[PDB]
Amino acid sequence: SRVLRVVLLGAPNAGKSTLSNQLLGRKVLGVITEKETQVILLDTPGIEDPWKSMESADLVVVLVDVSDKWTRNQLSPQLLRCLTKYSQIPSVLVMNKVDCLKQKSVLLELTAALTEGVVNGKKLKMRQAFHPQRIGWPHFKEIFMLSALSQEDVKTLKQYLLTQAQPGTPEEICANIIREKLLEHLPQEVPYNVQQKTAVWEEGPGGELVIQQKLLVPKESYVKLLIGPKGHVISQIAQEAGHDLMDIFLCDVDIRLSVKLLK
Amino acid sequence: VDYKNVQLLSQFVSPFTGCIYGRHITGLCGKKQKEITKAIKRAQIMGFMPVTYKDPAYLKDPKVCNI
Amino acid sequence: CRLPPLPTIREIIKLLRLQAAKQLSQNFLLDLRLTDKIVRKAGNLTNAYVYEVGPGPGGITRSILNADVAELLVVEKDTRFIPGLQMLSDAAPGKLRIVHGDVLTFKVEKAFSESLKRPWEDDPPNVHIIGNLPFSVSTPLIIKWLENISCRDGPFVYGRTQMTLTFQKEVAERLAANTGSKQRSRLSVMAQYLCNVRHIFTIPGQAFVPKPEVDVGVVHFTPLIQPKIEQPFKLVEKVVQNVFQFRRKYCHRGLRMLFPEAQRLESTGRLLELADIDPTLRPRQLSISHFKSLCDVYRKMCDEDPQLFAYNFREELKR
RNA sequence: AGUCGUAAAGUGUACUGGAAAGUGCACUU
RNA sequence: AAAAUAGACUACGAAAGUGGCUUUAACAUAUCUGAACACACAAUAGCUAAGACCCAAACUGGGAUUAGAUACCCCACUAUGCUUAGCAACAGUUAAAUCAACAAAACUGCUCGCCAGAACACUACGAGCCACAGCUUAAAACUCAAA
Ligand SMILES: [Mg+2]
Ligand SMILES: [Mg+2]
Ligand SMILES: [Mg+2]
Ligand SMILES: [Mg+2]
Ligand SMILES: [Mg+2]
Repeated sequence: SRVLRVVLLGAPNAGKSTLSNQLLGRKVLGVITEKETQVILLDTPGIEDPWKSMESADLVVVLVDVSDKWTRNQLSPQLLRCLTKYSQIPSVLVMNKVDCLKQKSVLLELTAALTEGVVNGKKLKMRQAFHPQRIGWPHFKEIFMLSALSQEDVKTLKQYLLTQAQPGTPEEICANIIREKLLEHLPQEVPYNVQQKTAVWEEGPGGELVIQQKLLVPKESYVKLLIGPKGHVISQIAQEAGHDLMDIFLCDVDIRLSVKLLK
Repeated sequence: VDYKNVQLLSQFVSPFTGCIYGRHITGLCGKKQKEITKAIKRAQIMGFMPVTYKDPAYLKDPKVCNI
Repeated sequence: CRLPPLPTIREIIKLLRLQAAKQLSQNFLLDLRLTDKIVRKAGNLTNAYVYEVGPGPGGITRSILNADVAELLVVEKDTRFIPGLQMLSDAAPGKLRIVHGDVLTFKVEKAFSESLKRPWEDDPPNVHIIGNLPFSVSTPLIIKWLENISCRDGPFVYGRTQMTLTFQKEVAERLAANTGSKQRSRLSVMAQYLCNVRHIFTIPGQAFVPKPEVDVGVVHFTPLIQPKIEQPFKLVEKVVQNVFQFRRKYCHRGLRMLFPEAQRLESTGRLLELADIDPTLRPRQLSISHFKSLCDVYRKMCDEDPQLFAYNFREELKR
């Protein structure tokens, strides 16, 4: 039996949660068991929790968003401190959201900047033209270039991680799905200010799951945004939410969404 | 509609939560909806009807609600 | 005297390595003409010793050096500007003396020679301070320097050194507020019983290259030969703070909190009656003479009651 | 003026002594 | 203490406002317009007295943080949030070219109030408070061909 504790570090919106979900194969600490290997992924908040996770880490996966022009050119100082104090733990660089890059050859230069020209103890000599606060981390064991959103080559990282292993409520679910749909469809802060209240949850005469959920908001403009033109917006949400539920509980579900102002 | 007729008033509440149904579910004209609402509250506060659930003795009465 | 051209905002973004203009978290006055105006309002600087704080890009530095100063002591916190200030020093040899450190802890009292020290009652001692600092740093600085004037130490070991500092327009108005004005507050009294304070002019926010949503006032301080209250600084500070904590209520509502609850009623009345403060005076209607009276009587009350001066009514409300 | 330089968000009000504006209370989309 | 469901209801009340249950009182007026000055209410500021203080909280302290830290996080506690007592209408028309535009389709009749350039301009001769140096409080002239 082989086990590997891997901790995900990086910027807030570097996609750590997305990559963890893709590795797990489900949108959810996570455990990936395959044959005789067990990989424990520890998702940490973006930059006390990351350091405490490092205290029990066998491998570190440093995610960098290449699409973000502001932060792609350097590793954040706190991340560099984290790696320096735990230099003994192996670290692997993952350049996420490559699909968003228009000119992807840029990646190459970024590597030289992020790895300081050294990877896995070997220098990255590169044909050289015609003749202090650290910016990178020269002790990365390996480099990956992937896009977690499209699952592009996440399988390669999964197989790599498997290789480095060393011998050794339903109402809540429905609320989470509705929250996801609200986030996807509603603008700005509105989906963060919607309170949900389960009104009816029962089994109908035909074996279906009859759900009536109430969407409470503090403002009338939020009600208008929720209902949308001619009731389209809310309607769309319900159907999509219902469709997701079709796959989660494996039955027929009649979900009805009603919007009321918080008094 | 009488507050003592708990059997009839239980035909208009949720079996699992005891919440009162609306006219879109019950199908009553608004006046009888008001009578049923007031009767249910009167029975609940006078110790005739449960509030957080439907009395199990009346779970097998005819279903007149469109839910 | 030929000096290097002023850096434009492009070179400044390149120098701070931000690569964009909406991430400075700082506003620079890159108009040598307004800085000429400020240095003009600072007085006649010919052969003067100027302690310039918050140099930054160096518009104020260039303006001051354009005036025939003798020594210009510069104190910069950031090291990305020291290269530019070194180029400035080389362009004007012998006049610019650059130092790295915080202005809140830097010791100006040893900076200049001891041949410049004039007596307190004589004229201002040819040593000036000019400052365009972040407003998050100029208020603690002016409080510290007001304490120094009260103690006649620090930058005022040379005598009555004159100061020219930039504050926010509201803060500058409050520093230079008169009795009864809507801007009369703690800062007004604290500055005014120790200094002659003058709000000269206001620079609109549109004149600063990243334009702030506020205006900027320039205020000149000259220490007073005779302070209007001869008490320790912390005592006056306590009295003023307790008077102004309730700005819209009668002055006694704020003055009762200097005393423990047990003796609050009688002690407050004794304070007011041994002073001659009419208790219907609201805090903005108190002149520095009313505060002198209150401070004298309160010093007495503390001197015949040791425990009083350390009393904090919130530490008694905790229990 | 050049015989100068350069490329969630708001509205009020109150306080503001770490005010290049912040916080508190009430409102608007 | 404040009232999930009903309420996808739109009722009651002059307005502000009123949606837990029971009971008792109880919801003016048989034409309309007509109040600064009459009587009832109602709301909005700002201060004054006392009182309560769970909770929250401008200010005020304390703790942690970059390399002008987080203005922004945490703790404590004030004012305050609380409780008293005080300081266009009405009736009829849709026929006409409806129709400066923009809003909100235009109309009549009948009555009350209000309106005759910028200008609800600016200004402190002065007055009150203060008590030598500051605060609060104005109309008119005057000017212009605009606004
Ligand atoms: Mg503040
Ligand atoms: Mg505000
Ligand atoms: Mg009448
Ligand atoms: Mg508290
Ligand atoms: Mg009338």
